[PDB]
Amino acid sequence: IVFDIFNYIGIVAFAISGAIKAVKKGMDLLGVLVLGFSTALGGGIISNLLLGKTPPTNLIYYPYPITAFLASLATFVFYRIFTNVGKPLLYADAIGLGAFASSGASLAYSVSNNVILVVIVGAITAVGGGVIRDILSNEVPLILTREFYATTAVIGSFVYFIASDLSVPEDVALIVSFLITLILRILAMELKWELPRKKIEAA
Amino acid sequence: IVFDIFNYIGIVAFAISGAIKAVKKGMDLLGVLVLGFSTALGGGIISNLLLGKTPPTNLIYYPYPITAFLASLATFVFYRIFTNVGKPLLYADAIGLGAFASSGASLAYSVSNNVILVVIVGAITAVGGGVIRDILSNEVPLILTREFYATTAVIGSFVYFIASDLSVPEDVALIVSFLITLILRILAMELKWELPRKKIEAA
Amino acid sequence: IVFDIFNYIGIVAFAISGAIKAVKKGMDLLGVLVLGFSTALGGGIISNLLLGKTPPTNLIYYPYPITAFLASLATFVFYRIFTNVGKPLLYADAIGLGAFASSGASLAYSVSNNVILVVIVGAITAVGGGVIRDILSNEVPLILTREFYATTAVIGSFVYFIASDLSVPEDVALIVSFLITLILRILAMELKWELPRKKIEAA
Repeated sequence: IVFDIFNYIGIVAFAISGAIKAVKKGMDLLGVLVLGFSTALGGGIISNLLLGKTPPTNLIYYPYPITAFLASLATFVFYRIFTNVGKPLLYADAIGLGAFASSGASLAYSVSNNVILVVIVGAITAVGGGVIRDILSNEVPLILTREFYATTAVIGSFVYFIASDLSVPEDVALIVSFLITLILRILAMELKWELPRKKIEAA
Repeated sequence: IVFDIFNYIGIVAFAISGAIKAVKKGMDLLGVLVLGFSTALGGGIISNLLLGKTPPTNLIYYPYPITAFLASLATFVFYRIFTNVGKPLLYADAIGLGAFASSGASLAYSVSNNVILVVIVGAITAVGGGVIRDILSNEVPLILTREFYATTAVIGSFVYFIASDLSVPEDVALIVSFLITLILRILAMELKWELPRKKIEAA
Repeated sequence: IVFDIFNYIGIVAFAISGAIKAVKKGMDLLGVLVLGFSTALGGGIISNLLLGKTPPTNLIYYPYPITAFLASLATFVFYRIFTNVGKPLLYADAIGLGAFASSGASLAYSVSNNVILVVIVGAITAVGGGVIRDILSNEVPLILTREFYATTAVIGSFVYFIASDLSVPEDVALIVSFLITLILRILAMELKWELPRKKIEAA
């Protein structure tokens, strides 16, 4: 019924996180807002396009862009208090990651019963916004470099596909998908999990 | 009837401006052309996708891409004369900003009577092309950093929505929207208007 | 009948080439995979969106993303042997360039009998993936700067349009388009062809 709470925590947490980056980058108030809006809602917009769902929910359904704008605006005005809440924002981010991977995997599944589309599009909904943020910041996106965000959303999206394939009801599929994303994200944060690199000595 | 003049001034002015950036970046003739084409027509292509309008006008309606290609090509061949016409190109740019914000707000409105979609999509039509240009240039897009472009196109798009909502006829809605964008852009250029930043002392 | 061989050589060659860049950039295993996947399949995804073809083939038709993932994964595990096969990968790349320009020009043509759409969208299918790769790498895309990739795919796409316009049958149109792309690419590699730049002395 009210999975909106997890979504709204995600929109707020992702907007704050994007807005903080924008400030640290030196962007003016519009950039802070655009950075926050993209981090929280750009994944969803990309997936709508990939799936042919026009116009995109996050530009149409008033409370989502309203929330992201206010959350970004509040991070700007009160940036002194917001930038010192390190551990709580990390956990809220993990909540948004799990809500967004589940949601987008759900939307992809309703378009095709296809494991590749569902895993990729679920993962784009969760981490696509931060990729936009990082390209707008003139940086190599974080998910290509370090941490363990996108991998967890990949595994979460795949869990949703398997549940639905095994005829698990939708809402149960969402919760389990959300909860496994959240477990793997917390293991990764605390254990400092990383994917392997190639170490090449330079001549 | 012939609002095409404002559109065509915009395509030419935006192509020249994008083409100039490409030259200053060191791009070869193809990049100059791509930079000019994107600055003038990429906003429109992005909005077509957001609105589900396929294939995009700016890749279909011959005179628009023809104009942008020739304008970019002419900036390359005659880059000595074109790069010293500073103030006139700024004002032509302001004309394109007002024509493009109006047009795209119009197209968005005909898809949904929705203030958020119309304001954002109108603004993407006007400044989306320059964002592409700047990402292709490996830079943080200008609108996130300085000046007052995107804000003026936001206000212009919102004026178009309010006019249409109050039952103002379409063509009148376009002109008033275009003219207010143009007023705010000129105030901003001459008064050097900027949005606020956060100044954080580094330790 | 089996033009799949040329396509599959392209997917493998473009995935290896993208995966190599990712390693040289310092990306972790996910980034290597994303870099390879984008270089081989992102052009096609962009063209599907431009043409309204949803969901995109390269996220739906299992062997294409499977091939790109395995090709990228194999470049990572065995990066010692793969990075010393310089001349053969260049020629395989030229094969993918010709297959991808032909394919996408074909898809664009079936949507509109329009020379501008077909040339641009054909060219995006062939070089669009490498543009994504380069933006993800925080670089100015190669095609704006040097070499002769995109121009050859432009000429190849235009040859496909002219053939089809002159009532040449489809499969014959594909082969001739593919072969002329491949001729121009090889001339360009060996003769070191480049487009002109503007040389401006700095004061």
